[PDB]
This record gives sequence, C-alpha cells and structure tokens, in this order.
Amino acid sequence: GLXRKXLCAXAKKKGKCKGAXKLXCKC
Repeated sequence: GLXRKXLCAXAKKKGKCKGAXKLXCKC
C-alpha cells in the first residue's frame, strides 16, 4: 500500500516535485 516517507522519497527522487514544502512529498 501507500509508505508516506515512500511517497516523500517519489517527490524527491522523479524530481518533478522539487523546490519548496509546496512541491516536498505529495505534489
């Protein structure tokens, strides 16, 4: 199922959701 800190580590590592807490874990 959905690992929240899995989702955050999605945001950081596709790299299409990088920058600010705004873009961070769940974009």
